[PDB]
Amino acid sequence: GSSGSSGSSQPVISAQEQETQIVLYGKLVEARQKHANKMDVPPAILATNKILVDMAKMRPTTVENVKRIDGVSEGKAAMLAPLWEVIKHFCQTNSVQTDLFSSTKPQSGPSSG
Repeated sequence: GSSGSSGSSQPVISAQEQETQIVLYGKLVEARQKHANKMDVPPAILATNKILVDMAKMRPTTVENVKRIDGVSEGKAAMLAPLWEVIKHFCQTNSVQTDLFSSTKPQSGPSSG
């Protein structure tokens, strides 16, 4: 047979950001749903809590950062646009910090099409 074990536990999040994540998370969940039916996929199939949670933490505004999220598979993120799309506005209207990733990209001002 085998014997499992338990892992560590992180301390609660400071209301400072915690709150923002709480209010945001709720917004995402709502979107995922209305979007789940559209694609004709179970509210869980579209995006699992694991994904939503991360998105609510990193608060990715660009699909690029979303892809980095855990659980999301390359490309899939795209379809999950309506999700992050809400984060960009939620923070844009509340001047809330976002894209709190480690490996970010500069702004050289691209030009295509």
